[PDB]
Amino acid sequence: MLKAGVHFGHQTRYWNPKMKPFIFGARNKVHIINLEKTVPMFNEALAELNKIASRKGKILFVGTKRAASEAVKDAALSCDQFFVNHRWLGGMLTNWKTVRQSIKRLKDLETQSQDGTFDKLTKKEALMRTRELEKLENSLGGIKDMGGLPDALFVIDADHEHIAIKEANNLGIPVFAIVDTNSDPDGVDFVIPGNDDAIRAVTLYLGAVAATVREGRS
RNA sequence: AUGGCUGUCGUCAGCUCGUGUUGUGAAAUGUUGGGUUAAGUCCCGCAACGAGCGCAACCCUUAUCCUUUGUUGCCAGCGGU
Repeated sequence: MLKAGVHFGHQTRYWNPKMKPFIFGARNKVHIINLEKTVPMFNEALAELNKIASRKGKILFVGTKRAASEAVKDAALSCDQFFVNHRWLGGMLTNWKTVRQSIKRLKDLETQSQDGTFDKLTKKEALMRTRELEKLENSLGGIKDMGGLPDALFVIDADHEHIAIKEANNLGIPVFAIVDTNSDPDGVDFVIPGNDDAIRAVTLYLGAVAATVREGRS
């Protein structure tokens, strides 16, 4: 489960004192996460996360910053699971009700789009409707086939995606976050002290998570 | 005391609501911000996501062309008048 890796921590600026148990913290004004603390934390997250993944649950990867996209689309979509990669709408969990009818409009407009009446009656309004499918497709992308509110939540940055953590704490959903030294372990049930903005680190990181999700009872 | 009908701010671009969130609360957000527009018009962003009344369009008329019918309306080409 342990591989020598490349991130070793980051974020000189705006570091958070609640990350003080997780910091080794030496070099050149920047903070180094104690990865000897990360490895048991991340193995625990794989443990409980595989435990809910084997109970046939829905996981909802969250990847708004770049380049977490399309790495969260690649990792969630490598499993049979769900994702948010563009702007996470304020309240797609806590009013999922209204977001249910927006997802319903995305389904009705893609069914109307590639099969039904798309060339019908107008060119301009048809262009309008297609770019409504671009907007509703990139905002409600992964979540469009969920049909429930999910059994866990896996966010890739705790301070950048504080809204989703705040809602999953509001609803009693287990939050699995890779925090950095600027972030805050709010209500993150399974904190992982890592590096949020390195693409090597998040592809290794989501590689491991997507690896352990796609083992159910099989 | 009223209904119905009317003027007016003003054909001004505004007025709200559901769900969510924030605030002890009155309330706030949405509706603000960068552009743009005749227009909360439209895009982008964003703890908001959407929806309604309004704006726009559908209506009448006016401006061009085609088809049909050609009286009482018209007379290009024909005949005499």
